[PDB]
Amino acid sequence: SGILVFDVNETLLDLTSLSPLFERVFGDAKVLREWFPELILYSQTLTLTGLYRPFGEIAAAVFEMVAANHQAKVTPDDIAELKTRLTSMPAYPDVAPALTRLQDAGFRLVTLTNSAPSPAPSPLEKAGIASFFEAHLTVHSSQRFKPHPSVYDSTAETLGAKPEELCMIACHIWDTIGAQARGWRGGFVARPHNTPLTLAEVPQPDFIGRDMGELADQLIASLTA
Amino acid sequence: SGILVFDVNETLLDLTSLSPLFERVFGDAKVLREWFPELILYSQTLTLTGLYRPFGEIAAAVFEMVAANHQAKVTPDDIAELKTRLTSMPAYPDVAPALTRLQDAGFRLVTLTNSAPSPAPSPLEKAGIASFFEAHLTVHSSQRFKPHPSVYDSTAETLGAKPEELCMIACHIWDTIGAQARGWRGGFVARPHNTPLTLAEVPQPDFIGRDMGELADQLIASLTA
Repeated sequence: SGILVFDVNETLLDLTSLSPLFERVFGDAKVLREWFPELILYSQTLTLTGLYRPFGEIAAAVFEMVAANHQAKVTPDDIAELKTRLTSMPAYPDVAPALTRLQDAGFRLVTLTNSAPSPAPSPLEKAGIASFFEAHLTVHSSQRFKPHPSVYDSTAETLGAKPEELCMIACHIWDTIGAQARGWRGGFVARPHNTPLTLAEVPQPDFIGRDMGELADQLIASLTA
Repeated sequence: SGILVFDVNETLLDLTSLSPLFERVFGDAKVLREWFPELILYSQTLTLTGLYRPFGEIAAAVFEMVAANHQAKVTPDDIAELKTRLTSMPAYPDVAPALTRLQDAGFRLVTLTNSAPSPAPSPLEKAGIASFFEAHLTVHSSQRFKPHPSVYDSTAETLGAKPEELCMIACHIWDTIGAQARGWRGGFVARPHNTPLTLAEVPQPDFIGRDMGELADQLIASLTA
């Protein structure tokens, strides 16, 4: 039926689980929505400039920076808590039912994440959904972050798959744009506070769902339309 | 003395001048600090993926996306207002005096911006500081955004300058990283809500100042050291 390659953070696992840490350190949980794009921005800046550090290290550095920008104190305990929380986000309730449907419809399922590999158990193992997936890939061997073409190309290579056989699924349009630029299909799943960017001359996702159930409806529909 | 290449948006011209638009549309001026890194993020994503649209088009698209993410109503008049404010940010009052002293000290002054070439009057002309600079350069000729190496290399080639003759000045460490990766020097100017990122093997700025006056002093003093 094709191979569905899922983004992990925010797409499958719930980033708002970090909210309490932002509430405590900044007095405002909404600082999550400043820190996260800053983290992605710097991941892309390192990639454009030929530099690489593991995603969690960038996450901690950007947390310190945003703290400094707010004049908020950060302790080693805070940084350790950021690491623990970022590697233990729970799956959204809609994920396991959608993956069950997609597997039963014949799709092969893979993950692809900016996060560096961890010892077992991985965040997806902890969250109880790792067993849906036949492969768990990361940007770490590429030493480049999404949406660099190397990330998607090395993924297709590892899977022995052609771009026509692949669909990138994410709640970040920058990740779907990344994969579609390499000839893959793209599927966008809305998560709270994640809606698609629309811009002229930038390809739209092939599939768009307001949640994972709705995205799976569209994917399954496309098998026989 | 060397050639000082200035970032325009936020570095020379005051981004907080947009806060009232964010206050009105979102009920919270702090959404500026969500929207701005998302704008930079997406500029880098288009660059990584081989796509180019003018920076202002991305600004409007990201504004509409952030609005959708907050479930906030946005009208064509709001988008018009964004254009008005973004293209007319006033110069910080420390700017003209600092540029004056750098000129006195024999530095050549240039601007380099992600913003597309503007019809007259430009943001710098409106702000009354355009005439300090011998050249006003943009990412147009590179069709790629900062910190892509082509932007700096095309700028050096345009100026007939060697990397060792150039210093990129910005309040965004992503811009100084970009330039230093191409062998330029970097000078960081603190602006409210901007502090350097400290990350292993990421180059730190050669010069730092808490405002443009103090940075100018550092640059000027380095000629006698």
